[PDB]
Amino acid sequence: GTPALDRAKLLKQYRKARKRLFMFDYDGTLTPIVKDPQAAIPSDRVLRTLKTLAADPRNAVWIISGRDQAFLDEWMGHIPELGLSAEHGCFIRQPRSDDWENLAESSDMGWQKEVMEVFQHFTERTQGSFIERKRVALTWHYRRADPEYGAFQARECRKMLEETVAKRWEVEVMAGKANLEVRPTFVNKGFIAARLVQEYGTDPAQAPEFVLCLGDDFTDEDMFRALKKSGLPAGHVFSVTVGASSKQTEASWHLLEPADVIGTISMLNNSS
Ligand SMILES: [Mg+2]
Repeated sequence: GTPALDRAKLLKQYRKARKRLFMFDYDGTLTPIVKDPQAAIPSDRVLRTLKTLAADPRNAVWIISGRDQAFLDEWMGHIPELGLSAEHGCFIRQPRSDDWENLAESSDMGWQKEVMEVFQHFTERTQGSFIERKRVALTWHYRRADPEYGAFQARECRKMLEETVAKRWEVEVMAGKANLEVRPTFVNKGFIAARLVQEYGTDPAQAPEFVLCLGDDFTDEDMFRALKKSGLPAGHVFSVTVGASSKQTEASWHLLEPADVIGTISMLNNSS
């Protein structure tokens, strides 16, 4: 459980900070969960609120989303002051830059060949299993094997990956329900968050003195944890989950709904 975000405490640090960093999850945070996600086009109120926040040059405003580059480009990209992270960190656009960077193509992807060979080995041993490739992640699915024998082989596979591949390459080995996924570390929201803080440089006088980090599910927990280990003074950082007061989280605060998130940002926009 967490306390409701203390708006007085938030506003005071906002007013005191010389530079400020905002990291917003999109779906379920800035905009409500909906039945059809091609729905979830952001309202004019969301866009207006973000436009006003990002217009202050003291502010660095980031939108961090699983949504495709095309989506963010079309519905957010017309506000050039927004930093954008699309497809879970694979494509990044710095604020005020018209220049998307492809992190996949600039990183060492040699790990995919090795992971494929390992997965091929256990696929041969595990009837019912198969490999799924996505553009940056590789997944071995084994839901169709006997659960006991499946988990036996998944333990052996993970061990092989962790001791070989994950030592040589900057990747993470993730266990899902009945699958193993390997993916670059740059796809982890906590990696993204830590990197955004690191980009301010080594000069501690140059670190942002206000950080607001907002998200609604388990993928955002990674950001909250990353910020805890960032070395920033605790009173400068507000990690906020969107959800119930009773929600278990690494965040320090909660806001109940996306409307309350937009309402909080609007307060900051009306600070004058
Ligand atoms: Mg979300």
